[PDB]
Amino acid sequence: VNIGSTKGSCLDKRDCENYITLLERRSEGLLACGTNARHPSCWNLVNGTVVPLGEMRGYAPFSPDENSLVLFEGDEVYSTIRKQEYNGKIPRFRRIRGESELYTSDTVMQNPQFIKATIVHQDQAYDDKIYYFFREDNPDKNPEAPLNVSRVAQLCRGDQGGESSLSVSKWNTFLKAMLVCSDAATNKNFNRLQDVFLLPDPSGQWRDTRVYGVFSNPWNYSAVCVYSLGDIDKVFRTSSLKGYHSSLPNPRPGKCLPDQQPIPTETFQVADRHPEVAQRVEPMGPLKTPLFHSKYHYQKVAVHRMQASHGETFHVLYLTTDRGTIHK
Amino acid sequence: IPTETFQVADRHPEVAQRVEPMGPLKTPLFHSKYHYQKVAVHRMQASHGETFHVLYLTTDRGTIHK
Amino acid sequence: ADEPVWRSEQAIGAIAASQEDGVFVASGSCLDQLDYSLEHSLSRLYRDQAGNCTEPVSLAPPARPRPGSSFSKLLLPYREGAAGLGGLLLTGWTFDRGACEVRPLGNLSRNSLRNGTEVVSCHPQGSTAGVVYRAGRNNRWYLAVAATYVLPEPETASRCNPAASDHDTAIALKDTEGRSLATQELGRLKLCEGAGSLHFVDAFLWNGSIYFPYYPYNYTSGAATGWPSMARIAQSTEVLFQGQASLDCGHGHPDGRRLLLSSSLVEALDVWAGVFSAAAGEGQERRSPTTTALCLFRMSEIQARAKRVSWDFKTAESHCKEGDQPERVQPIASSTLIHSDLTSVYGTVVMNRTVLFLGTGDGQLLKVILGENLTSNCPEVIYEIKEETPVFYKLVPDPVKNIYIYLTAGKEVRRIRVANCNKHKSCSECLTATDPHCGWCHSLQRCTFQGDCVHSENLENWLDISSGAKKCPG
Ligand SMILES: *[C@@H]1O[C@H](CO)[C@@H](O)[C@H](O)[C@H]1NC(C)=O
Ligand SMILES: *[C@@H]1O[C@H](CO)[C@@H](O)[C@H](O)[C@H]1NC(C)=O
Ligand SMILES: *[C@@H]1O[C@H](CO)[C@@H](O)[C@H](O)[C@H]1NC(C)=O
Ligand SMILES: *[C@@H]1O[C@H](CO)[C@@H](O)[C@H](O)[C@H]1NC(C)=O
Ligand SMILES: *[C@@H]1O[C@H](CO)[C@@H](O)[C@H](O)[C@H]1NC(C)=O
Ligand SMILES: *[C@@H]1O[C@H](CO)[C@@H](O)[C@H](O)[C@H]1NC(C)=O
Ligand SMILES: *[C@@H]1O[C@H](CO)[C@@H](O)[C@H](O)[C@H]1NC(C)=O
Ligand SMILES: *[C@@H]1O[C@H](CO)[C@@H](O)[C@H](O)[C@H]1NC(C)=O
Ligand SMILES: *[C@H]1O[C@H](CO)[C@@H](O)[C@H](O)[C@H]1NC(C)=O
Repeated sequence: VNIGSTKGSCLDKRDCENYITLLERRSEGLLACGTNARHPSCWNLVNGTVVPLGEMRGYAPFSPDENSLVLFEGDEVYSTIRKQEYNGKIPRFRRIRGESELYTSDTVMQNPQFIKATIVHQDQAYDDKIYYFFREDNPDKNPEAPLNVSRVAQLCRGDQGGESSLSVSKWNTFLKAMLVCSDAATNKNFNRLQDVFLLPDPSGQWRDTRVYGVFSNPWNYSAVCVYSLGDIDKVFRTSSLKGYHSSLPNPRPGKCLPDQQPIPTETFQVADRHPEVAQRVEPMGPLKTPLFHSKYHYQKVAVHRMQASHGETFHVLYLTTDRGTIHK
Repeated sequence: IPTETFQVADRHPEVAQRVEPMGPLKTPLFHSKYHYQKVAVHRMQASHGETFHVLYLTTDRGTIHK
Repeated sequence: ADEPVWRSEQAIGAIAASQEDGVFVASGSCLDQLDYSLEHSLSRLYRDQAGNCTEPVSLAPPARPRPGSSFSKLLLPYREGAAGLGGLLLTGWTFDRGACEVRPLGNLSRNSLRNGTEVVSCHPQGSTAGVVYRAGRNNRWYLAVAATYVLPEPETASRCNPAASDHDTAIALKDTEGRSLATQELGRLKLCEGAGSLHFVDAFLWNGSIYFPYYPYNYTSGAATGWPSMARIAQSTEVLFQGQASLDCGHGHPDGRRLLLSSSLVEALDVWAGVFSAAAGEGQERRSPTTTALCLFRMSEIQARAKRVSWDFKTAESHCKEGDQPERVQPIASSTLIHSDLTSVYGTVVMNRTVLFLGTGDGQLLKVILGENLTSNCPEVIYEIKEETPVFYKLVPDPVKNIYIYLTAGKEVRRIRVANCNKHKSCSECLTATDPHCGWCHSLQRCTFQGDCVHSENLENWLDISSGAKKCPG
C-alpha cells in the first residue's frame, strides 16, 4: 500500500523518502506515521483507503535511523521524538496528547537511549504510573567506571505539572533508578540493557508483573534478568535520593497526588535536583542473579508462559542474537 | 608525624585520583582472552641496535607467552 | 511647574502611568494608585503585611552607579484601549518566590485574576525587566521577562531560587491568561554557565522584536564584568534568539563606562537612548566630570550588528564562548553628552525635534534638544530638587497632560512642567532658545504653549520655532 512521499517532492533528490516508522490501530482505523521527507505526518487506513491527517510532530522522526519511542494509552500519546528539527541536543519524554503537554526537564537524563515504555495500573487510578527503560551516560566519571548505565524511570500518569510558571509544563513526578543485572557466584556484570519484555501474572496482580531485561557487556556477552513491578515500585517509594541527605519533603518526590493537585514546589525542587534514587533495582527472588548468561550477543527477548501436556507450566524465552538467529 | 597530620591520614587513607597507565591514552599494552598470572620483562637490543621490551607471561594452563 | 508633590514613607521602587487610570507607584510592600495631580491616594495595596508598608528587610543602597534593591519588580499596565473590557495590570514582587499577579487596572482593592510564582526575581537586589505584547493565532497577551533569578542564598530557610533545571533561565515567556502564567518548553532563553550574573535594565518592543538592555554584573563583588549589551528576541509564542551585541559608550573615559543606569527608546525615531557610567569607587571617590554619559544608538545598527552567537546565552549550533565574540555597536557620535552624574533618561519627539529629559544624582532635571545632525546642545535645567535627591532611573511622561513629566527621586513623585516659557519676555529672546514646546503668543505678548495661547485660525497668535526669530513683529 504505497504511501509515497507525495506531499512535497524534493528538488535535488537525495533522501526524501516517507519511511513509515509507526503503525498503531485505533478505533478510527490503522494509524500510520512517517518521516515524509523530513515533514513528520500520519495517515489513516480504514477501508482500503489512505486518508492523510497531515503534519503531526512527535509521531515520527525526521530520519529513520533516529532513536524513537511513542506510547498510546486512552486518548493520550507519549513520545521521545523531537517536534522540530532545529531542536536542541536534549532528548525528552513528552506527553504529546492529553490535558496538557508535559516534558522532562534538562536535569533528569544525560544522553538517553530509550528502549521501551509502559503504563502500570496500580491500586488507585490516580496512582497510575508510566515506566520506561533506557540507557544513559554514567554519572560516575571515574576511569574505571563503565560509560553508560541502564535505567528504569517512573512518572505519574496523572501528573498535573508544577506550581510555578516555570514548572507548570514539566513532569513533576520523575524518578529514575539503575537496573542491575550481575551474577552472584562470579562477579560478572552486564550493564547494557538491550531490550525489555513485560509478562503480566495470571493472578492479575500488577505487583506480580514480570519485567524481562536482556543485558550485554563490553565483550558482547549476555544475560537475562527478571524484575517485578512490585520491587521496582518499592524502590521508588522507599529509597532515599542520591546526593540528598536530609529528611524528604512531606509529599514525597515521585508520589502521585489525589485530587488533581499540582506537585508542591518544595517537593519538585528536591526531585529536580536529585532524580536518581540511591538504591538499585535488582532481580526478583532470593539471590538477585540472572536467569542465565552466555557468551552469545543477544538483542531482543519475548517470553511465553505455557503448560506442558501434563499441566506443568514453563516460561520459554525467545532471544535473537546479532547473528540473525533465535535461541529458545 | 604531627597528630593532626596523622589523624587526617588515618581517617582518609585513600587518595581520590586514580593511578592510570603511562603516556597519552592511559590504555593497556594489550589484552586478550588468555588468563595470565605472572609477568617478567626484558629490555633488549636487536642485532641492529634497536631496543625492544619483551614480556613473558604464564597462563593458568602452565604455558608461557612471549 | 512646582509641587503637586507626593510623599511616601518608603523609597519608591517603581512607577507606571496608566492612560485613563491613576499613576501607580510602589514604595515598600505597598502599591498606590495616585490621581494624575498626585493629590489623592485613590486606592492602596498591602502586598505583604496587612497594614504595614514597612520594608520587611533593610536594603542598604550601594554606590549610585551600582543598582539598587526593591520588593516590587514589575508594574505593567496593559490592555487599556479595549472599549468594553477594562484595563489590566501586572504586579510582580520578590514575595512568594518572585510571584506576579494579573490585577484589574484600577481599584487596588479588587482581587487578582491570575498569579504565578517564579515569574520575576525573588531577590531584592536582583534585576527584572519585562514587557507585554500579543502573539500567536489566538493573539493572546504574553509577558517577556528577564531577571536575575539565581543569586547565592546564605539564609538556609528563606531560599527562593527556582528549580535546578531552571537555574540557567535568563528570559522567560509567560502566558498571561494561563495556569500560573505558564512558560512552555520553548519559552525561555538560557544563560551560559560561568558568564556570572546578568543585570537586566529594560525590556522593549521594536521592529517585530523584543530587546533587553543589560550588563554582566557581580552582585557579591558589586562590580560590572563585561560590556553593556542588548539581547534581541522574536515577538513570538516561543523564544527565538536573534542576537546579542555590545554597546560602546566609554568615549571620554579611560577604562570606559561598563554600567547601564537608564534606558529609553525614542518612539517615532528608531533610536535608543541610555545613560552609561563607569565605577565611582566603592564609595564615591573616583568621581569625575566624565564618569557618566548619554549615548544614542540607531536601532537599525543594533539589529544589524546583533549576531546569533553563543556568548552570554546558549544556542543549539554552538558551545558557550567558543565561536566569534559579540560585535560592539557605536553610538551616534554627535549625540553623546558627557556628564558627572546622570542617572535617568526619557526621550520623544515634539514637532520633529527630539527631546531628551535627563535626571541627575544631584536632583536636577535636564533637557537637551537635538539639532539637524542630532548634535547635542547645552542642557537646560528645568527643575532642581532642593534636597539634591538622586533621580529614579525611570522618567515617566504624563499621558493626560502632554506638558507634564513625572519625576521620581528617593521617596517623592513630582509633576514637573516640560518647560518654563515664562522665563522669556521678548519674542526673539524666546524663539531663539529652540524649544518645540515654547512659542511666542501674539495675544498677550508672552511666550507659552499652544494651550495657554488662543491658537485662533483667523489670527495666528502662536508662533512656532519652524520659522525662527526671523518672523517676530520686530
Ligand atoms: C469504514 O468502515 C467504518 C465502520 O464500518 C465506516 O464508518 C466508514 O465510513 C468506512 N469507510 C468508508 C469511508 O467507507
Ligand atoms: C476601592 O474599592 C473599595 C472597596 O470596593 C472602596 O471602598 C473604595 O472606595 C474604592 N476606592 C475608591 C476611592 O474609589
Ligand atoms: C511593621 O511595623 C512594626 C511596628 O509597627 C514593626 O515592628 C515591623 O518591623 C514592621 N514590619 C516589618 C516586618 O518591617
Ligand atoms: C493564585 O492563583 C491560583 C490559581 O492558579 C489561586 O488558586 C490562588 O489562590 C492564587 N493565590 C493568590 C496570590 O491569591
Ligand atoms: C563574584 O564576586 C565574588 C565576591 O568577590 C566572588 O566570590 C566570585 O568569584 C565572583 N564571581 C565570578 C566568578 O566572577
Ligand atoms: C526590521 O526587521 C527586518 C527583518 O525582518 C529588516 O529587514 C529591516 O531592515 C528592519 N528595519 C530596520 C529599520 O532595520
Ligand atoms: C525631521 O527631522 C529628521 C531628523 O532631523 C529628518 O530626517 C526629517 O527629514 C525631518 N522631517 C522633514 C520631512 O523635514
Ligand atoms: C547635518 O547637517 C548638515 C547641515 O545642517 C546637513 O547638510 C546634513 O545633511 C546633516 N546630516 C544628515 C545626514 O542629516
Ligand atoms: C555510551 O554507549 C552508547 C552505546 O554503546 C553510545 O551510544 C553513547 O554515545 C555512549 N556514551 C557516550 C557519550 O560516550
